[PDB]
Amino acid sequence: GYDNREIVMKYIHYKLSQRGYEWDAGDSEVVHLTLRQAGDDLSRRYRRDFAEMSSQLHLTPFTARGRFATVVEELFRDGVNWGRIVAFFEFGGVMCVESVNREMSPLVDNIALWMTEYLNRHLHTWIQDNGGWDAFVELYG
Ligand SMILES: CC1(C)CCC(CN2CCN(c3ccc(C(=O)NS(=O)(=O)c4ccc(NCC5CCOCC5)c([N+](=O)[O-])c4)c(Oc4cnc5[nH]ccc5c4)c3)CC2)=C(c2ccc(Cl)cc2)C1
Repeated sequence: GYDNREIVMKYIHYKLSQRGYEWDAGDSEVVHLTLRQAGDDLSRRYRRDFAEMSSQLHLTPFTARGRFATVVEELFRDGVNWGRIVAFFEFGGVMCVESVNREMSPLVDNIALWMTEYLNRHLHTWIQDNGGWDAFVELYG
């Protein structure tokens, strides 16, 4: 079936490579393509929000997890839908890009871990019960 670690790895590798960043640890195909196209589209529609988020993160090694948790909680405070999940992936991408910009590339591995466990444990039942990634693909692919 669907592999959350693979979904996270391919998405973060795509987003980083797209902007010229490296990630050695990253360096069913329809789900990966649909997700990255949806995330690209979201980032174009809400470019101002993304640019403001990138500017405000101010990451350090000891604060990165708290910044991640703080934004994810606000993102889903009104409930989960597919668009907020795409935003969750795009935010992870922004977290990874800013980690490298602050000379903290090792954080990319941690962020990828946090995203994977969020899918595995926090979002898993919602995704499964609302049709899984196959429904996401039929809706937006
Ligand atoms: C602290 C913060 C919380 C503050 C706020 C923000 C920014 N906010 C986050 C929430 N946000 C949302 C949330 C839900 C929806 C939505 O409509 N939901 S929906 O009805 O389920 C759905 C509807 C369409 C598609 N797809 C279209 C297809 C078109 C053809 O091409 C393929 C895709 C999908 N879908 O999943 O694909 C799902 C949405 O509107 C859209 C509009 N266009 C979209 N395109 C792709 C997804 C999508 C969603 C936008 C707006 C921006 C913060 C923030 C900052 C930086 C980063 Cl980095 C991240 C977050 C932080």
